[PDB]
Amino acid sequence: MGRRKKMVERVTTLMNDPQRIRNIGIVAHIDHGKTTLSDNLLAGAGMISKELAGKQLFMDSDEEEQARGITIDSSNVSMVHTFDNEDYLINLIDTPGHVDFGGDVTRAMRAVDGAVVVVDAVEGTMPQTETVLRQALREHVRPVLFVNKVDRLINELQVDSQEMQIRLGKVIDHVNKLIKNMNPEKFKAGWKVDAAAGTVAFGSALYNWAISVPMMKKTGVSFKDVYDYCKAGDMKSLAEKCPLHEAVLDMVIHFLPNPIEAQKGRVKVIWHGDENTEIGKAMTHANAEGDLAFMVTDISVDPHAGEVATGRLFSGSLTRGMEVFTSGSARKSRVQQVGIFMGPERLEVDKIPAGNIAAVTGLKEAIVGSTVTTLDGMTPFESIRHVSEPVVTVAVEAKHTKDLPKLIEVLRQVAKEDPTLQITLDEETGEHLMAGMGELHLEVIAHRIERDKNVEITTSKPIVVYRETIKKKTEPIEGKSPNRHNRFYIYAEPLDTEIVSAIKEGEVSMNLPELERRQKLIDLGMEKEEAKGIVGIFNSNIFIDMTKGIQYLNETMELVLDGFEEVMRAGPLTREPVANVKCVLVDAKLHEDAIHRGPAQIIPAARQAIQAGMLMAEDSLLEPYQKVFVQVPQLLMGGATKELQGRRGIILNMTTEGDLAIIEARVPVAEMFGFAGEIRSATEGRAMWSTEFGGFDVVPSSILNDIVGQIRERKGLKKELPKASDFLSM
Amino acid sequence: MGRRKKMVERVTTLMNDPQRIRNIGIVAHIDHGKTTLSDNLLAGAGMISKELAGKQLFMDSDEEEQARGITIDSSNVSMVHTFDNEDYLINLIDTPGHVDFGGDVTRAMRAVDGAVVVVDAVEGTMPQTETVLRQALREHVRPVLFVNKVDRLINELQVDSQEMQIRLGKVIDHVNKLIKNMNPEKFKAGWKVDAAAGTVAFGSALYNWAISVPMMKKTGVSFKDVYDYCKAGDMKSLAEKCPLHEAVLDMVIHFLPNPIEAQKGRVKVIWHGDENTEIGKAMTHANAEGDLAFMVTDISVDPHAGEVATGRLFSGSLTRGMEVFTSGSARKSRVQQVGIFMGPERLEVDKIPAGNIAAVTGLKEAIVGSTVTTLDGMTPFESIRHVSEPVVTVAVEAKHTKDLPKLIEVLRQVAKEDPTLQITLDEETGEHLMAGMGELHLEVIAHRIERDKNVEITTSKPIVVYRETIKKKTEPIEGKSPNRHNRFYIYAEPLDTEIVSAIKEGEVSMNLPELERRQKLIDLGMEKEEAKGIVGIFNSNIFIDMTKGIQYLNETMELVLDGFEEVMRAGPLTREPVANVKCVLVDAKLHEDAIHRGPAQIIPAARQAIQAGMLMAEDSLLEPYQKVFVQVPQLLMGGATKELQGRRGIILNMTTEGDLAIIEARVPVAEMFGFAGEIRSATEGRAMWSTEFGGFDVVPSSILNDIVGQIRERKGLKKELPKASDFLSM
Amino acid sequence: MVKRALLSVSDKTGITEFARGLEALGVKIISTGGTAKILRDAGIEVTDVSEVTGYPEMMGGRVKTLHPRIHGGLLCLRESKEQMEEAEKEDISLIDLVAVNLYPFEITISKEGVELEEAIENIDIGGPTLLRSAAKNYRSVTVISNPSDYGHVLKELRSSGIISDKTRANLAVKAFRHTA
Amino acid sequence: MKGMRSNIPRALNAGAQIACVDNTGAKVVEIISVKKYRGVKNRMPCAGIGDMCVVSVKKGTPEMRKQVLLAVVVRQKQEFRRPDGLHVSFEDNAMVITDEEGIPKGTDIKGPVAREVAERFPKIGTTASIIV
Amino acid sequence: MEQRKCYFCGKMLEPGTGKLYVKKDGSTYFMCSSKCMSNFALGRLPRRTEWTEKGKIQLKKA
RNA sequence: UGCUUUUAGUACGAGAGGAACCAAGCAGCGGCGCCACUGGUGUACCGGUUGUCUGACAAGGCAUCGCCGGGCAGCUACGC
Repeated sequence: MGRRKKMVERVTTLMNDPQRIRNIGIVAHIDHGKTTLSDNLLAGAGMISKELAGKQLFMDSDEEEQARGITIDSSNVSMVHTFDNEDYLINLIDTPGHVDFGGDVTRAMRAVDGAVVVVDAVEGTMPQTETVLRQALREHVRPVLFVNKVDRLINELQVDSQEMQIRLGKVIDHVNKLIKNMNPEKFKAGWKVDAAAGTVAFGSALYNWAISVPMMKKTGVSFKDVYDYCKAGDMKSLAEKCPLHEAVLDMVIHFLPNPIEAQKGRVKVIWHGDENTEIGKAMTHANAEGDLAFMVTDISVDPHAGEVATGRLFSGSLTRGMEVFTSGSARKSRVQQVGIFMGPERLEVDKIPAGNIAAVTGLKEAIVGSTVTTLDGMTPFESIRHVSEPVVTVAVEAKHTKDLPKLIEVLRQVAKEDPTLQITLDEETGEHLMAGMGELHLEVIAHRIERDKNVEITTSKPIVVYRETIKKKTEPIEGKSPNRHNRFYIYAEPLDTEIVSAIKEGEVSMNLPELERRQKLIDLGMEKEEAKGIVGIFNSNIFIDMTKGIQYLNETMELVLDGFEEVMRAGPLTREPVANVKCVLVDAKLHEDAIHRGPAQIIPAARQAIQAGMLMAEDSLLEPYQKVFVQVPQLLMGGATKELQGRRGIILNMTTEGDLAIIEARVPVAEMFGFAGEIRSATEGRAMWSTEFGGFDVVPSSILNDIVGQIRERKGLKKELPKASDFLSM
Repeated sequence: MGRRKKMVERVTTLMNDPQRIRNIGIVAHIDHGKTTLSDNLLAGAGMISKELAGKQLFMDSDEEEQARGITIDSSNVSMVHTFDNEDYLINLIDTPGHVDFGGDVTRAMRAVDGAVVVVDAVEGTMPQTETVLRQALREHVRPVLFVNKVDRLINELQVDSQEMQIRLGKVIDHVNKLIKNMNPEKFKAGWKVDAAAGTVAFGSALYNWAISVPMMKKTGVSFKDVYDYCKAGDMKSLAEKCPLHEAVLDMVIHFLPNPIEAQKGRVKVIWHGDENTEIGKAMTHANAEGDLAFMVTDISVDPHAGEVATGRLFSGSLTRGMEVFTSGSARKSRVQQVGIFMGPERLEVDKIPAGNIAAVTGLKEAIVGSTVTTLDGMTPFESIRHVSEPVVTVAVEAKHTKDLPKLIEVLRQVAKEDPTLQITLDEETGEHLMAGMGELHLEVIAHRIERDKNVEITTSKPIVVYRETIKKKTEPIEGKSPNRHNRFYIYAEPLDTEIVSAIKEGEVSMNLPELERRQKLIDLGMEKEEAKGIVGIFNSNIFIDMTKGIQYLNETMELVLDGFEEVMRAGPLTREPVANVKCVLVDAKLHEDAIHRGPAQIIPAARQAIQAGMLMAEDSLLEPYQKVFVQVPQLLMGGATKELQGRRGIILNMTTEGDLAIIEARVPVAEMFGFAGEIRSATEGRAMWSTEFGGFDVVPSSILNDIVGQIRERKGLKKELPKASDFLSM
Repeated sequence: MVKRALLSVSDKTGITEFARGLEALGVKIISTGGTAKILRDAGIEVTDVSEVTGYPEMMGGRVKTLHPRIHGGLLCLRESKEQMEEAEKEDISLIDLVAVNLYPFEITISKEGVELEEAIENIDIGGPTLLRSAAKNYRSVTVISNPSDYGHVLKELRSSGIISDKTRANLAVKAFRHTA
Repeated sequence: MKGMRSNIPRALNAGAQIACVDNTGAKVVEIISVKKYRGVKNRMPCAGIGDMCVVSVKKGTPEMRKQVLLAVVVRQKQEFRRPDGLHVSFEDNAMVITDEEGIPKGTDIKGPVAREVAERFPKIGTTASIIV
Repeated sequence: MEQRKCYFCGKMLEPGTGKLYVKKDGSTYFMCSSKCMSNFALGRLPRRTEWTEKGKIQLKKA
């Protein structure tokens, strides 16, 4: 009955003991001491045989954070502190709240009961801190204050005890003052901290010492005594006398909520589906017997055990084995192994009930944005999606001629390094057209290149990737094979935006049972006839064979759909991929034999026809937008708003949360250039901006010819408009 | 410092502690939970954390052994028992207690210095028991009797205390008779046993109680009392104060000779080399020295571990990074895993001077029974080869056409079980040519088939296959082309026996320096020119290119070679594989162009010629022999030998030692059928034969006609064959 | 330019020199079977097809080889991404010169009846494919079918540096013709 | 850089074609220049064990060839003295491809490396099978 | 102070002198002098060279 | 006159990034000297051997020191 094994059983007891769970977390500004605190906490309560941790950064169970000194992303660990003769399972949400994160922040915060704001004892409350704190609070995540790095003040800056507490007081003040401006209603529900109320600790993670007003009294150790030990090299004594884990875990349990309680207000704030719905009541008031709620927030792909998705068991008991679903991607995958997280590793256990992050393997429907469920079509906390493709490309060159090889390999790694780009690695010209998702993303990656690999290279003017689009319903255009033995009367017309969206969603596929697919389309809008006569879907294009009784078309098909996909990949105008285009085949005159129906004859006719049609139907361009979110001060809104408005900023919300004017708008990607700069420049450096693919939109006809010409030139094309006339040759 | 966590520490240095080291074995009968008491010696007796010790019979490196009442193969471990306040390293290397186990048993005994006895109550010195005592006597492995579970005699059969142990007093006397009669000299040399003197124990392995006069006294529970306690029914509580392990261990330390003593003993008899080199000295007179004098007892492995070839460090030292040769070639591999079989596995380490075990890994090409040592192994222990194949198989059938499917898995799979069963599994009619060379091999698999899967099949009679060859140097035969354009004058002749043996060993490799190979050939005897012209070798036949001048020939080599190869697969006389035949291209005459040089013209010519050559060269046939090691009881020789000689068996050694006449005679497989059958009458039912592929020799010329005749019809071939001229049809 | 060369030539006539040349111009020689042998017995280092495809060896001298999914790399442009990438995949190579001739078929007549079985047996299946594949590359890969054009090739390379389009054309056509 | 315990004569000067002894695909590399080496008039750039040189891959794979890379010499035939007075010499010269920081591009190093390079760049030591 | 033996003549390397020679296969040989190094590089064997200890051992084998 | 370690991932900075005084070692070039060590040379010397002459053996002449191998002192640097 090893100490570890007894703890293991304890672990299971606590698992089925929701009242004794504390899914806490750590929230702080860069280089404040996150990783430090974390790991030294683990070792502080000695959950594992001490040595085990430290050297092998545990909390940093991944590989990036493992060389920083401050937490970066998600995962979790566990502590079991004894408080007034009682143990409590303390899950330790890793913190993906580093400024270099958007949705991830949210995701984790929607799995964190409460957190611990860690404020450098010197540098005080910082921008980062502000951002994280306000965010978390918005998503209802009560924190406590652990001012770390006191050691610095005490020794380095040789401050005196009295001053020590004056400074810390001023910090406490700042802390709450912000909390106030964040949410007065929550500041009225007394979440605000104060060390006298035990919700604030004082210590140094790097030295594992830490005190707090309560413990202080309990043990007799006062701020002045602390100062004495510190000045007299007695930080060892400090640590021993008043452990770091001690103070922290006290705040973490005595004043931080458990699954149940947390879940209540959490569901009320984050979730939007009617709380009377079963799933609702289940995850609100602690219930795992109801519809499975397991929003995967991490995919610990165990190299020797497969994809291990780590999500918080908001609802859904984990009895061994369960065929289920998920949010959005609610398909039909199962649930095999469901290990809990002991230390930083995966301890395999059976049934896990409520508020207990579990790692589940054998889960195809399981990634970020997907809340694994056993009730199909599960309601959403915050709506999510899944599509995201390169829209802003740059032509990464290699100035330094003695770098090409290196470059080649560096971007050959960039693929998995950050799965959001699609470099067109070439040798013809040497210009690696890296296609990123955002001008900022691009800039960031490019910078990372000559920094972590340091290839003396740069990137040239970013360009927007558009789509080719038709305007109206066309008139049957004859597509003739060279030998004239085949004629393909075909027309096209805009693809119904509804259908567009759902196809990009992926549900509608060509690998779908007739009935199944057809229905969807039918209601979405596709006229029954067409829905029944579809034969292919490409991005946002379809080739609806609407003809009947044409000999040899059944077989012929392939070659025509080939031409179709070709033309769709590059439209006759701006040579850009076609999007939102649905073709209707109306007649198919064919020669009897296949001799005069070989691909070399079929493919041309189809191609020719489709292109000519597109052009006759006022071919436009689709410009992607990019939903902007500007977390800025209240005050700051004059220049900000005018800026976006001048940049076609369709404001869809402005959330003027007390002292913060968090404007949420939508601005065209092409026009997002420069915005980065101007926003902060004008707003005196006070503008935390963030964006995300706002969906392709029918480019304002205003200067369509202009944009077109630009593209034409850049991609070296002809100056005579590609008149449909020629395409529909004799 | 969790049990084995401490052991690890002590062990790492214990390596160079011969004084306390105890590498020993266990020999007796089966069905006496002998391998189970040895499971409990260390794994049972929790030599690691109890959870990770003997819980799931993991002790033995060869995990599969589990427990059947005796060793399965030669698995290894270690146990640091305390005796008179001292932690002796009793490396448990329990030796296989069977008889079939042979050339490998030799080294499976060399791995230890004392095989130990275990005989359950009134089981007695079974035939097998005495057989392993005989094998023990060879490798100078002193034994100690361990009469297991006397419970039978006790509780079940109730034989009064005194009687009870008097029966064993006699059994002990029989073990003395064994160590007298068999080898009289052996006795006094420590091999003597006795309960009184302490060199003999007893006790139920399954109940874990156990005692022996030393134990008996020390514990205060004399054997009489123990009987009373057993009888009563408290054998478990007895076990408690008389730990099954303890006894054994106690004796290994005290009574059972510490390795050092008979460190020499084994070597001389077991080792076939110079027992007086640095290595020899060390291995004998307990020392380290001997440049990494490891012995590949059994090439092993382990998942993500190493080729854990076993070999107790009978001399030398271990370290990570030693270019170690082998007893087959000079592989030279990094020896990362120089660890010690410990806990329930093989604790991988490095610093291990001579004393304990020494299983080295890092290899993948040696043989079970090698002696891998950095030192240039002149004559390592089992300096042997392995080049062999079964040549008298059968035609596994199917009594029921419904088992065929099953049979299919059964047989295709069996390869896994045993790769020595080259299951020439035909596919059409399905006369499955299940491997074999003798009656042994036949039944060997017989049961396997009808036991590890169980099928309703059967067998036919011995497939009397051999190897075709010739015996006379011929005169250049011309092999013309189909299109009568080309020609090749090839001669054929016997392949010299030295050369034969050479390539039978394999050393003469195609992937080998010409110059080098050339010398070797000349060495053997083939003159310079001829020896240099050698192009290729198939099976055990060589094609020599001793031509000069023919243009565009090496561009044809391919074809000609293949031609040769083809013939080598199918004899020109009996349509049987050809071996030990040297073929030499003298002249040739190819057509100028390439059109008239295609395979269809070349290949025939070559085939034709080579074949005819063989015919004219007094083509005979070879026949495998099988060395019959027959351990007939010493006395018995007249009949024993008579049998073999009568079956045309060229008598070899009589091996008369103590009471054991091992008369080998390399009995021709021809008449090597129903050996046991004959034995049971010839030697009044008393003889233990065992066979091994003696090698390919010449079938008695006298009976050639007969042999051929048979073969011809057995396959289904015309009685007469294309006599010379006809096959050489011009 | 030629960087790697697949020399699976049934007829070996004069391959030794072509090989020597290429090696001297760096061109790695990825060959197997008869050729491979001769080359390694003539002081020319040659890598084996094993270190390209995932296909070992069997009846070296005719087929034993082929290249699916992957032939599409050399195909009609061993540099055209969509084309290119296919042949080089996992340890595979971007050979830009393949020379595969085919021993002329012949049935003949044996002493005991037409040798149909073996005679027909030797219908090169790998070879022809490699040819057609490479051949299609009117660009990139320079196919060398006919053995009596190693000179021309070598000379051009040794001088110019790149087998001109004209040449590439002639060669490719000739290959297709050979398979015909 | 960190000082070595031994005194190393800079034995290989610019233009030397050294065998490359890792699994990167470079068989022979010619020294172009020596990093952190300032010369004098008429003196060729010189490199001994432990020095990092800019090299051009002359033999090897076609992807490696003609590339300007960084290499570290691990074996040199010119004798160098250890601090305790013993002179060490290898049978040949040998280099391994690395980056600026000293990390080897290869994964295993065939042949013995010098203890001097093994200590100056610890990753070369771990990559090498034996350090002499 | 490492005590080293000349591979050719079998003499102890005096501290502060002598050479260590390493082959490609990692084989290491101590040489007491340029004479021993030259004789080793000539392919001569110590057992055949009379002034060395291995030559003396080979001769006294008779 | 550089590199590396330290100061210090600190000041500074929202981050990214990222110093300075002091201290240590090493290196490049230069200067001066030295020869225990290592390398070169070493037409002192020792040996092997080819052709030829002194009749043979032995001992010698000549052929670049005939050539080949080794090399003490001395000088020297590629060494200190």
